[PDB]
Amino acid sequence: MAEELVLERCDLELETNGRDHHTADLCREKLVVRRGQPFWLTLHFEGRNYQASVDSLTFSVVTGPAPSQEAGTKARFPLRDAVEEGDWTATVVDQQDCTLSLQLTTPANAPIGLYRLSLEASTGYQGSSFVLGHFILLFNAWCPADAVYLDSEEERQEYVLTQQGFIYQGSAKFIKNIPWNFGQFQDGILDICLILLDVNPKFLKNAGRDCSRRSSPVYVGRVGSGMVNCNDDQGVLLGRWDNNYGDGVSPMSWIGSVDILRRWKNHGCQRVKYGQCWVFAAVACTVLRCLGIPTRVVTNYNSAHDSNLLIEYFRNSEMIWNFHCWVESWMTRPDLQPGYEGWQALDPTPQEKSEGTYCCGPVPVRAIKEGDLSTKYDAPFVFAEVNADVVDWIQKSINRSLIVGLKISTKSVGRDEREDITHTYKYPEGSSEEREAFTRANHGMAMRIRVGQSMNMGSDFDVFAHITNNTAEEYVCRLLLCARTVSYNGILGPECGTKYLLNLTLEPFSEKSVPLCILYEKYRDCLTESNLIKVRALLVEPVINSYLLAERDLYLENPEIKIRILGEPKQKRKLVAEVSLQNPLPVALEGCTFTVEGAGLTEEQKTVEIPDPVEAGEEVKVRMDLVPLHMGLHKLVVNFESDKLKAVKGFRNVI
Amino acid sequence: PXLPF
Repeated sequence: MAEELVLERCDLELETNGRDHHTADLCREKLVVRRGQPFWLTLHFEGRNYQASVDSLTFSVVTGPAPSQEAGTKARFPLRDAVEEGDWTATVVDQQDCTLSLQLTTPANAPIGLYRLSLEASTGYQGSSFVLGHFILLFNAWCPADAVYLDSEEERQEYVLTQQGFIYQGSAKFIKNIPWNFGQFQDGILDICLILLDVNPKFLKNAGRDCSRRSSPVYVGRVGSGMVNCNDDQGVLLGRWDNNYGDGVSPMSWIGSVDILRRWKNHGCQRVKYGQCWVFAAVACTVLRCLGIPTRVVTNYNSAHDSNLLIEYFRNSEMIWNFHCWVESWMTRPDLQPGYEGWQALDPTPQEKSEGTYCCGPVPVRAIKEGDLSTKYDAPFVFAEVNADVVDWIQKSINRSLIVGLKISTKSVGRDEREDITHTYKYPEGSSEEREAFTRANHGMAMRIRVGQSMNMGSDFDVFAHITNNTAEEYVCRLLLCARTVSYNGILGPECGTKYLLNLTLEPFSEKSVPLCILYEKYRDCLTESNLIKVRALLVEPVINSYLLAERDLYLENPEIKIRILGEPKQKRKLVAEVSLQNPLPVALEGCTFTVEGAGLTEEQKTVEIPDPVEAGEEVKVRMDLVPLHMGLHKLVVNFESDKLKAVKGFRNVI
Repeated sequence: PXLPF
């Protein structure tokens, strides 16, 4: 007898829902709500209203292209009074002549995204099923049961709802606060953000699983950040640091994330040119804030102090920059060991390189501080941005030419002020906690410059970076080994040999002597009458960001003047002195002249002239007459001068 | 812009 209900219309209650879900800017036309929290829909029936004793109403929701109940992307649930906490439910909260106001709740771990809501109404022996509408479901920092819950309203306002903020740039000494329009609730931005998820490589690999995993703010943070500068062509931005941004738009121009996002969408999800670290970070903040994950942009500063090999290596994309920016997002970490909930570092700057679909993060900030580098995801990459260990061997010594991890900064909550969060990444220098973390992060290595034989002006010779690994672990390092001439007063001249090794493998409990050949032809023209060559080595281990420097000055010695004493040493009479020198160069010597003197042996300075040039390796001798007189020691003294080999000295004691 | 430290 009872006939089926006829829905006239469903009122999405955008106004009360927007307000209560903190989604009002997003609900001007469509319904956007947050998980784990009741929202309202008001049904209007044509004719007869719902009667619980006759009518059975059942709701169905699906999200994604392959919804399933086991995946959590499909749910079916009846309209009824009993409300099971933590489930998809619908209950009556008001009933008037023609209207039925319902309260629907979603699980606090439901997948986020666009859902289609359908209703089946059944009266007795008949049923009818149809589409009520759609809603977008987001993460809920207000819901205690949600992984992204933040216990503080002022922080929820800052990190989810506030659409403008500050990105710090400049330097550690001169911090710049650049205002930024994140614009997460601007028209079209949420749709663009859902698009970004639906073109991510994990969605292409398995869209049903991808949409299911969108329950997790770990998963969505990883994908969201990871997609901003994505090795695949569908990422949001392309990086560039060569001051040459004419293809497109300069990183320094942008004052917001919105225009970039809209550009990206409009050009077939093709990367927008160009980003730099803070532009990637800024767009990541927009995306993640849109989806409901509390997020904040952070800047770390690094500082040099200036001939250093270390600063050369870098000067002339895991560099160490004047500043670097990433984001932090707030969430629990049930996928990790207990106690890692809270801020998680996400770094959307280009190179996904070691392993995995994305880099870098999320990694708990506490894991970084604690040097617990086995914690997923990509902990070494974030550790390396705020730590660098640099040691000199001039011969063991700490080198502060490079200080990384200074004045780590983010906008203060509810204020236009800078909050220093360095303490969150780094224990104080020299503290037991710092040293204990440094121990956990690297679980014996040494370097010095060796030669192994005499070094002679005119010769080609090898120098060696002698690297010792006295630990149980393998190391893969980059090595820079080079030589430059140097003056007695410490002025570095031109290069006379260089060797770069991208891939030096150091086996456990082993050593290597890595040679570099120093050629006469390379140091000859550019070398001081000091005869000095500075050899410098830099061993880099980019994973932990550790640096070993070795430096040694070498003296290229002059040829010896042989001085021979013909005749007797008796305290009296005639005596002849034979002095010689072998040309050590591979080239002939022009304008050779010996000058000789020595009171007690001679009374005239004897200067010999050698017109016949001394060929390479040829020795030249000259004999000259002495005449002693008294008991004891006399020192004959010799100068040899040339066009290519000046002021070489010698002496001999006689009697 | 971003420059080496």
